[PDB]
Amino acid sequence: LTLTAATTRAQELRKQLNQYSHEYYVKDQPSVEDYVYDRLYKELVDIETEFPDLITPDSPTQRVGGKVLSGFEKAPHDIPMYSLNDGFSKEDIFAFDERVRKAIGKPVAYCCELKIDGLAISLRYENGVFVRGATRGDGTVGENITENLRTVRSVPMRLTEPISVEVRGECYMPKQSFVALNEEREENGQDIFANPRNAAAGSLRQLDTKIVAKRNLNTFLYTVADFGPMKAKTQFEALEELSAIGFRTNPERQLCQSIDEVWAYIEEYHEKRSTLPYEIDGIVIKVNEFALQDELGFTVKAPRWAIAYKFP
Ligand SMILES: CC(C)(C)c1nc(NCCc2c[nH]cn2)c2cc(C(N)=O)c(N)nc2n1
Ligand SMILES: NC(=O)c1ccc[n+]([C@@H]2O[C@H](COP(=O)(O)O)[C@@H](O)[C@H]2O)c1
Repeated sequence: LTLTAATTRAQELRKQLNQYSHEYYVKDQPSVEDYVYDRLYKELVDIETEFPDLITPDSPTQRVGGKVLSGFEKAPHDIPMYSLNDGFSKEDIFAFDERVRKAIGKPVAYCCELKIDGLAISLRYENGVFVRGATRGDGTVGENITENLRTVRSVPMRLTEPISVEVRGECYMPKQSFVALNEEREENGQDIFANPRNAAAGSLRQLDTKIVAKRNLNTFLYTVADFGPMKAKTQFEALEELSAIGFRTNPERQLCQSIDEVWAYIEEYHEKRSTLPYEIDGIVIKVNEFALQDELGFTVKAPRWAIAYKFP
């Protein structure tokens, strides 16, 4: 195979393999059998092995990692990553709704989402290319964990549309992976992680990306730092749009027109809790209309337009 032929073929393979990866990791619904992906993946590895200059950032072979950092550079969030206000009872939730109606002056719809137990992350894309991955940190300054996030399979290295946007969401470790990891640590005389949240946080703190690539971390994106590039006008629309551009979103969301529907949602997933492949510590209730979120604003700690109902 000539360099000229390999150059063209490599792009074809990346394109095809990344589409399969999108279906498998982002949609959780593969179209082809694994052996189909494996054969094409092997073909690409052979090409890259022969002509290493053909290796690119969006090549699926880079998911295994390789870089080892000495430490993490600071990662500023010019648009702050606020925290969430907490609610602990049906009372707190209805009180929240009352305060929201009092401020807005009319009934308001809420986009309800599961509160994934993990770590909040921020992903920056420029012209569709993944350029920065960061932890929330203290809200205004986090850690630059770009290299580690390159190994997180559900994180796209190149979006289909060449858009420049910074999306945010949760990075977590599914229950099964958490269990297996702790067994592995027990086998190697290491301290186990107390919970999936800690396992995810500890994994993203590792400096050797090759180790992180093996931690089986996953994601659920739920917001955008700057809605400039995007068209969504409500949170529910934002979730659909995040999915449209290539990110993994949680399918269990629900738009509720009343606080009673909100409470019904909470009860529904409070029972379905144990059945999910990931842990959740509550429900996040968000004023759906962005125009109303803007009107409500933020306290110093968090937005006034959202509240997290924490499971007892
Ligand atoms: C954007 C707001 C403030 C309303 C928000 N903050 C969360 N956490 C605090 C940090 C942060 C700032 N920017 C991105 N994250 C959320 C965590 C979850 C979850 N744990 O699943 C969720 N579904 N939604 C969340 N929504
Ligand atoms: N069927 C598919 O579309 C698809 C896509 C990505 C990974 N996989 C499988 O995931 C596993 C890990 O492969 P990667 O580390 O290359 O992501 C393999 O068993 C592979 O076959 C399958």
